[PDB]
Amino acid sequence: STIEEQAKTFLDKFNHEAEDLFYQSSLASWNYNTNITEENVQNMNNAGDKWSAFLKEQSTLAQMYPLQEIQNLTVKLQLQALQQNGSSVLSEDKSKRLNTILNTMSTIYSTGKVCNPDNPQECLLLEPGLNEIMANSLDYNERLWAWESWRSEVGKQLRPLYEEYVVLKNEMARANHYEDYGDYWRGDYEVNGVDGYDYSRGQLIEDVEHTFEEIKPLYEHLHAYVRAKLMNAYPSYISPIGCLPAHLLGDMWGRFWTNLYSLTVPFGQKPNIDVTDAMVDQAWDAQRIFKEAEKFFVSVGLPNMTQGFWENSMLTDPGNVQKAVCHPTAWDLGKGDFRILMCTKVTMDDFLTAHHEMGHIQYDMAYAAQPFLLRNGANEGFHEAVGEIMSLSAATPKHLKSIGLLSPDFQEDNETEINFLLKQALTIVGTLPFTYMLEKWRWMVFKGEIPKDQWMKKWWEMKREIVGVVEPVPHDETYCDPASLFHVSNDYSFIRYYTRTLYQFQFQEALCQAAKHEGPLHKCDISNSTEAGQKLFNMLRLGKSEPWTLALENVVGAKNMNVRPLLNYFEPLFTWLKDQNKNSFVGWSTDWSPYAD
Amino acid sequence: TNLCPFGEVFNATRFASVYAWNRKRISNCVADYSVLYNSASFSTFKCYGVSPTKLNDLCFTNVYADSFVIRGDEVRQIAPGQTGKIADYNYKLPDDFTGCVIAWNSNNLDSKVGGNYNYRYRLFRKSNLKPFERDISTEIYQAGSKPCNGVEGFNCYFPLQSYGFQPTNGVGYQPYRVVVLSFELLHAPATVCG
Repeated sequence: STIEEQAKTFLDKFNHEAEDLFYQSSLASWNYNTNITEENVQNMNNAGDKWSAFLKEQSTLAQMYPLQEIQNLTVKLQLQALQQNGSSVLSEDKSKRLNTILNTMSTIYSTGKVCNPDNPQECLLLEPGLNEIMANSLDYNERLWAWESWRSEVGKQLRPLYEEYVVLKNEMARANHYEDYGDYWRGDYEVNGVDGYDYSRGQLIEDVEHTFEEIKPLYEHLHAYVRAKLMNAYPSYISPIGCLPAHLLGDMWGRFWTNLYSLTVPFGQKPNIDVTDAMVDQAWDAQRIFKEAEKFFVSVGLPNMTQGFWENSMLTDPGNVQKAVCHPTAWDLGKGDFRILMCTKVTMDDFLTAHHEMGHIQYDMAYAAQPFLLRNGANEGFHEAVGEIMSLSAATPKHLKSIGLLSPDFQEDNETEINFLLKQALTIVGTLPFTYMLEKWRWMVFKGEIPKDQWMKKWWEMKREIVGVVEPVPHDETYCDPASLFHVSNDYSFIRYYTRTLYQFQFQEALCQAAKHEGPLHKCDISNSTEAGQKLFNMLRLGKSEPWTLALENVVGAKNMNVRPLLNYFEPLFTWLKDQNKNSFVGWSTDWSPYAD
Repeated sequence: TNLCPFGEVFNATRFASVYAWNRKRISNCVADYSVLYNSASFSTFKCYGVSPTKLNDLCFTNVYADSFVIRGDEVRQIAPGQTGKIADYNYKLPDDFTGCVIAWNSNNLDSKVGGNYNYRYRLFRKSNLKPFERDISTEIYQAGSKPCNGVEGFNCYFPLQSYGFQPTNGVGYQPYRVVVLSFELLHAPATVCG
């Protein structure tokens, strides 16, 4: 006869009906990803709409239970994720204009083709087309053509659509009692109802720009070493005083610097660590990569994989009779069915990925006891952090020598640990200002902090200040450069790639001090130690039922988001990077430009 | 002399659901329980009160065999002194139970592609069950004080929710057929022993 009695009764109707619709919306979505066919594209749209319409009838029923009268914090976490109207607060014209834009904004990004209208040979696809020319080319104009003429049509036919996308999603969040839409994406990190652990949506901006004041002395030395090594490749294009040009960072936007490792090696005469020539000679197949990735998680205390994991998941490209989008995604279908979908090959980059996409499944298997609305990570960048601490442990030469892959007499010296860290600094440290600046840009375009005339002037003013990247030729306001990225056009949150970095070293320093390691953090390993994986499983099993400040205190002991483990990881590199930068110019100047003539 | 018809309780082609579990009064036959240990196909064989060795030395008056189909992680609720959505609303065993509980996987007979929605269970009951009480009822569960005259609406839910049995489910969601033998001694003559 009380509201908290009817709330648990309603959620028992929800959890025993949404679980039977989320499985049929995921199994039908699995049948499309394995079979790209004209029949299976509608079965993920007919059965996918049965759950898209189910969450609208329950969101109109759950709002009859007020959240001021319930005192159980478990029910208030499931009802807060259910009473949110989302895009239902708009009219019929605005909700139809939003779905028309989102089905078209993702279309011009994917189906935007680049050709030279004067030469017949200069036409290519995107992957493995335009991604190849922007990664492994050693010319300046061959990269400039793939960078300016890529945003000459995709960065121009996405400007008036994203301009209307700002005013459409601001009314979606102003009627949901949020401030802006930028305050709606910081509502995942919000914690209310717990005393002492209250995390506001506005304290995420106070924490992200406070974590960047410690990672900036590290990035300024990584940038000054990459720029000084680009002088030997382009001696007549880059000045060694100012900033870097945009199309020389590795790919189309400059997010990851992974492809810049092949030109800026610290020591080239040293043998690079690799198991690709030790997996083909030992005759490894698509099963042995996951049979050796399973023994990593059993050795720390996490359970074995299910029997339905090995008969239903797709690991090998199934010939030419069927086409499958086999980008690596770990599939949690619900109802105890856990699969995985990737095109595996015998290489180290797919051996560390098999550790990365099985660490997602060992997270989805851990919160299976939770109710349906609490079966997710503690925040958005919390699921991708526990999946990548396994990639940081399966790449060390203590694990590659333990499974017989690496040589038994492979010498580890001072000059080997740097060459592994600079491969990791371009992928982890180098993407940190690029992840923070784009989310600094979206949170300042949704707050109304810019007018229309400085829409593209205040984006390159931030690339020349945060990431230290200039433009080769200037872009006017008719251009729109950030919409060329996947997460801006398809409207994904991008701060989940900034907090997974700061959490994956808070976790690894917590899982190496539990495994009793004596030495630097990058040579550490968590396998063959049950007292470290049982530390993590007390956090993996919580799901969303606990706030993320108490899930960090379960493994680390600090409710905040800290930097000091990440500076302790790259401390043997940052010591070397200071000693290599006595003659260079640590820091950049905004006044330089390649077209400043 | 005849054998006990255990070939109609264990090898039945279509079992029952746990809200409307069947019950077969097995009496006046020479029951052979020694081929039940040696079958090696039952995932759970727990005997409460009696022993697997004492089951061929003692004779019981009535042997009731209750058969139903439940989930994977709800087999543990079929035990004397458990609670949940099965041991309180569907099939409650008494605290002084004196029988054996069979349980085995039946994914290749009770699961079809797309869903086998023939097995149901009580999700909402206005009280708890007495031990060994079965009540088939389709009454709309009044979860408030509105009231509701049959129309399933706001805070008046249908109690019989169906099982989503599929062949690609997990171990804890696959259908486990369960037979519960409930031995007892009464004040009648007894002739059920091996």
